Amino acid sequence: PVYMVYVSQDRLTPSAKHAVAKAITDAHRGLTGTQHFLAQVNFQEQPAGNVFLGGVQQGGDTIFVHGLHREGRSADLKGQLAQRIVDDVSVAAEIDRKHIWVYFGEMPAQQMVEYGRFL
Amino acid sequence: PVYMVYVSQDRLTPSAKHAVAKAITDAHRGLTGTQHFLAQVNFQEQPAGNVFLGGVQQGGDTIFVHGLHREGRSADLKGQLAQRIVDDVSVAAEIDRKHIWVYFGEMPAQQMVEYGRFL
Amino acid sequence: PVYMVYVSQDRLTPSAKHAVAKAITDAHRGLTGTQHFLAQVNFQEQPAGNVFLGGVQQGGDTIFVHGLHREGRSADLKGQLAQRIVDDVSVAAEIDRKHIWVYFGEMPAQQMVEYGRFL
Repeated sequence: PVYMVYVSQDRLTPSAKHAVAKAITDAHRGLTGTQHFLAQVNFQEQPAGNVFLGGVQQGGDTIFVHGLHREGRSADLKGQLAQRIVDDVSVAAEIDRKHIWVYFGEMPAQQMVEYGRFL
Repeated sequence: PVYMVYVSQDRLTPSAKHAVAKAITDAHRGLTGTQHFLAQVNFQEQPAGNVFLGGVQQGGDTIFVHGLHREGRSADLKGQLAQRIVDDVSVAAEIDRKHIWVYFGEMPAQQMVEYGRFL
Repeated sequence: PVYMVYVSQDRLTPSAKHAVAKAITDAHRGLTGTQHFLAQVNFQEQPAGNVFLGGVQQGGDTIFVHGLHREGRSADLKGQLAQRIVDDVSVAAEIDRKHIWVYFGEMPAQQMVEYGRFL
């Protein structure tokens, strides 16, 4: 999987980025069985003031986690993996759950390349 | 919904970002019935010269709006919501429709978390 | 199509960005038949140290290519287009295949707007 993680600049020190990528990655391997090195976490920073909720401009505390997964996971599984990302990122970032969004997009495995190799 | 809005740095003042998030958000609630606060608009700026159309490098006037929606919307509806985003962003940004791209990705609601809560 | 190409800041000079957008674009038109000007390549740069593989922090050499396509392409086709992007970007960027990830997301054409016009 590839987890696109959208945060504001300077809300996560370099040591907290690592804790959030670690939390996300572990949650994914512990609940799905996909090996460690197959989970990419790509942080996308933006300046404070680039997030809007109901047309209202936010500060720096929002995190949107967008996971791009292979298809074929029960709804039960994907829900557990979402809740666990919310909780684990919440601690690993020192941020309340309310500031944490999690979306999953699914793809056929045969159009999914990691390390230059197909799944 | 979450609308990832991809623009070049310094093409939208802070007051125009707000107008575009407002336009997008209103279009979504007026056509779908999802409440205001449930629509995130996340602007993603990049330097001028990071967009290519047919391998040809562009300036700062392109906007790509990528909406991430819950599944289960008629094709008629999604088309109206796309046209309305094109038109409303065009005015709210002072930019011609030709410079505006709009893509929607759909997801099951049960893998969709906002404010730390499932849909 | 729209190809979101995620790289680290200052790993691609401006002249290499153009070669990668050219490689991607040509691969897409040669294998699908979609005309040139319909392929957007949007580079998304981030600072070195924003990519994590298995919770381990990377330098600047990773490239994630995320294509957003219209639905309805055989699996055979999408695989050829993925391999060809891997190989062609590898040369056009001077980067080993191992550092290159490629994911495709598919959408209904009727929710897909380019140049302010529906597909």
